[PDB]
Amino acid sequence: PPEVSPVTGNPVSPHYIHSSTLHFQDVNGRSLVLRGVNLSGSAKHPNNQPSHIREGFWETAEAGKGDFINKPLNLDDGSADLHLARLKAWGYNLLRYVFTWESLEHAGPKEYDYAYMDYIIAVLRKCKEWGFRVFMDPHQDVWSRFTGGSGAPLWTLYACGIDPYHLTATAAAYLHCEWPSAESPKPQDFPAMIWGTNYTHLANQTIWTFFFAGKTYAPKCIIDGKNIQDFLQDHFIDAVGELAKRIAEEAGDLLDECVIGWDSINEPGEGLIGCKDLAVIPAEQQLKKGPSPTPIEGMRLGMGEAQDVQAWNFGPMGPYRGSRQTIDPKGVKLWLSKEDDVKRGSGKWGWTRGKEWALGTCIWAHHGVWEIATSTLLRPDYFSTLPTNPGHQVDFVDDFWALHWLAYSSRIRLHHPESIHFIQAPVLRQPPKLPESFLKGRACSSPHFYDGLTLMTKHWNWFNADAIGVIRKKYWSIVQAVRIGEGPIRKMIQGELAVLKQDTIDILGNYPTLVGEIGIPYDMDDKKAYGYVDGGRGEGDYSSQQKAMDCSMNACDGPNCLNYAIWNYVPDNVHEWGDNWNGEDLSLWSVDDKEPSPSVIDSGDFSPTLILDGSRAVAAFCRPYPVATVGIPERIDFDITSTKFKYAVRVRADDIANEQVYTEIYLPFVHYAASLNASYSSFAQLSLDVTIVASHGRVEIQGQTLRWWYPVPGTGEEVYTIEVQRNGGALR
Ligand SMILES: COc1cccc(-c2ncc(CN3CCC(O)(CO)CC3)s2)c1
Repeated sequence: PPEVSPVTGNPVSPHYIHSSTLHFQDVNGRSLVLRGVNLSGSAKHPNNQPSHIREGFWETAEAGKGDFINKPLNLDDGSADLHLARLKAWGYNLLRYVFTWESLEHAGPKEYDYAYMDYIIAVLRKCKEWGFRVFMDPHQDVWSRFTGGSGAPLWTLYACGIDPYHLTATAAAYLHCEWPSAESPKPQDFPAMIWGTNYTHLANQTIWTFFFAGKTYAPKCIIDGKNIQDFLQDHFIDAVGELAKRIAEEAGDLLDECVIGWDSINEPGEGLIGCKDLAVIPAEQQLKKGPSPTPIEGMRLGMGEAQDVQAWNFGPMGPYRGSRQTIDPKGVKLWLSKEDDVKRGSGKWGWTRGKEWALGTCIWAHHGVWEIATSTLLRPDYFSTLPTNPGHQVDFVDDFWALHWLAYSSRIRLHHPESIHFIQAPVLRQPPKLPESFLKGRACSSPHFYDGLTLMTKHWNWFNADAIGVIRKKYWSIVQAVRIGEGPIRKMIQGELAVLKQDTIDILGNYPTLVGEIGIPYDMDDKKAYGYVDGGRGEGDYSSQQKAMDCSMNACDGPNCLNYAIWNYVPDNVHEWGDNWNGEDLSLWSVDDKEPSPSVIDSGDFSPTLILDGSRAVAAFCRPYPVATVGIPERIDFDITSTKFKYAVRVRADDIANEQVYTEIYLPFVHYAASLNASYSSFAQLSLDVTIVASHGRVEIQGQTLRWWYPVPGTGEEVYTIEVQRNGGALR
């Protein structure tokens, strides 16, 4: 590709990564593959405040505090060098750095935590040390920690006129700190993945509608002279812009060589935007679990009125209706009273609320959606149209999300001129058509893909379903989407990943695709692998988890050959609480599963304790893959049982191929070492006991690095293959 940047026109650094085609590319044309992890989910909450501890939860945040120092990596006690060494030893060259809006602007509006940004820069320098490519993830989950997840600082809830201490009583949000109640919390009983249902409760339904479409559906909500939409978007964009600016100014050496780009706002909520009927819950809403009130039922609850709501259980094929429970807030209203807005809201944080922003009562009824006197729905399709143009049916992705991404993208490149725009469309949604006025030949599709069944049920079922195919109207009967057996289930999920790749070619353009999140739950079968059930039988047996991860990872192999960042790597993962967030346990490594410099790891002469101890199903996520390829990757296939690894490339006449430009393949010690015994390890070093058969050219192995030289075809294009296998089968 051109030595000049398609964004700037300026010449490119020798470590520039080209993202102008369907694949990442270096300056010498080699097609790059980026595989790593998300680091880390531990940075979603401050120090000494995991999701299940309510003590100190509100008091610190109301004090404007937010101690996120040493999360994800502790730079004080030297633990960071070990974790990074373990990730480089696993063949990973990518990191999705997680940070949240709360950790940057917790003190107050435009009161930024520069000490934490300096910490982030310090961690980013260490990842650069280790040769990791990083792209930043502005992370959030159901808006904020205080609405059940992570992301926004506490004052943003007050910014929308919401009383944070009336959330549980109105069912506007389920929090792990206050489940099933703030009076008698039992966070051990927190249902599986129920936190995600918060997107469909009143708090997230209100805030997200304010965020993306405040000026359209809540024009009466003025704060500091501007609508709540501009107030929340500008503050978040400015906060992320501050971190980008401090990186470019204080440590510009990190841009492009280490920090290659920036992701969009992680998994944004759609609020009530596009709701065709507030009286019902659409059948296309994939996720329903627990008490699931309809929008109007959630609004009536938000006004302190009792409702009898559908209860949903998650069966073997999606949610299904169960109980019908009565939620009785006993008059407690979600909405902040004006007196409390003076003491804790507007007057506490230093903004002025408009005259027509009615407090203490439901803001949507104030816009005529329903009448509080009769509790009768008035405008059921209010969120399906533009009030200013009711003939226009709204689409959340095209009409509102894309507008936000334009504002966000311009601020990123303002401080990171060579930033790659990692575009993360909303969950289970195709990306929109975006102008290349903004993209400028430097972008990557950044969708998330999870085996939804395995994630929601915390089991590796003998069955599975083509969820994407059902969404995209591929089947006359939904039973056609069901697959049974590993073979059919693996081939099916690999076909779902292929549809994510076709969304890039068809909508955005010839840009790479990178699965920003993928993974499997480790606390499967009631934490059986942790010895919690059946008298401890099955402890340390991660066979169920291994096949689940092998499926999702193989789904990115095959003809896809995708880039991805596994979710996640939580350095402080424990069996009792998982990743210390809403009962999820998706981390590859934990201290409870126990029992160094860059060049030393590259030579391969390290203890196998590093690549084995503390890991779970390491055979699944530590896979052989081509780091750089002369040509274009055609197909990747890996089999854990026999360690056989076939790789096919497409080589052309104009591909550059000499002895300093070669195909690089990573062969892990986890599968291909002569032995991983710590006994043998103290006396002898690790080395690849492999058999290589290449259809073309020359090979060479050092440590864990395989090099493959081959001459380009004289005419047209051809396919070269290479096949690696450990001598004698799998390491037993
Ligand atoms: C077959 O089902 C599918 C298919 C494609 C995509 C998805 C999801 N995309 C985002 C999801 C939820 N997110 C929230 C956070 C999470 O808990 C990690 O922290 C898990 C990921 S699912 C599910």
